[PDB]
Amino acid sequence: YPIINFTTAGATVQSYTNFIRAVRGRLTTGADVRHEIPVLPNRVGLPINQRFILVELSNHAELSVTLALDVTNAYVVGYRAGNSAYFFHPDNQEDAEAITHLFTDVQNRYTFAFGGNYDRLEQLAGNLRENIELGNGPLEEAISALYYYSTGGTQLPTLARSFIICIQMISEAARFQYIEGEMRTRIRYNRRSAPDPSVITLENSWGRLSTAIQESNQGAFASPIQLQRRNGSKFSVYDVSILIPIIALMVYRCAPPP
Repeated sequence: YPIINFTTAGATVQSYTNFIRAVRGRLTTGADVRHEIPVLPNRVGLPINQRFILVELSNHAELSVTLALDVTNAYVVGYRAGNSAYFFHPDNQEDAEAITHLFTDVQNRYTFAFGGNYDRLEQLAGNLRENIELGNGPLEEAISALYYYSTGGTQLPTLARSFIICIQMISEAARFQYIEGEMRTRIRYNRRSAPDPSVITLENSWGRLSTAIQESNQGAFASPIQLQRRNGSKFSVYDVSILIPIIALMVYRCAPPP
């Protein structure tokens, strides 16, 4: 499986930008593009030898962890840290079988009893996304927390908070140029802030947007989708045009019309 590398150690807007770019390149094949927006590979009929990509994360503290993402949705399904690998609770027989193809030589394999969805993680973390800071520092720390989990160094709430940091700074950033942009800003000015309403709203609407777009009539949505700006004010989306600068990847929802 392909491996993309990134380190928080001396991270710059450029290093992070090159990183996210390489991830998108490994997530999509460039076969499916609609209205100038790349669509992730359809899960139906996808060979297992092309199912995942690995994201190796390192930090100034010289520690490393490797995240395993599913190319069909960019979701983080588990990670490896030294002699141990942990997987979120599979959601169906297919996914449970699939993950057995990852980190095949790790001494110890574990499968969490909870899922990797935000609702669950926030609950375990004891904080919502709107109250969990993002930036190079939080990522630096997250990497450390994931690494010391198997040795009893990381408490569950802190591990959950860590996943939430990694998922938004890697997967969400890959999905949205907008979100990638906010992270770049954080890195440039070395600031540590929780995600604003525009970020949360986008994170929550990825699937809907992907469908609205793909099911659109020449790019015109049947029904508008409500998003939020940074000051939390409402603003409707009726067309894919205004999303081109915003969404970088879509989950496959349907076949494109002729």
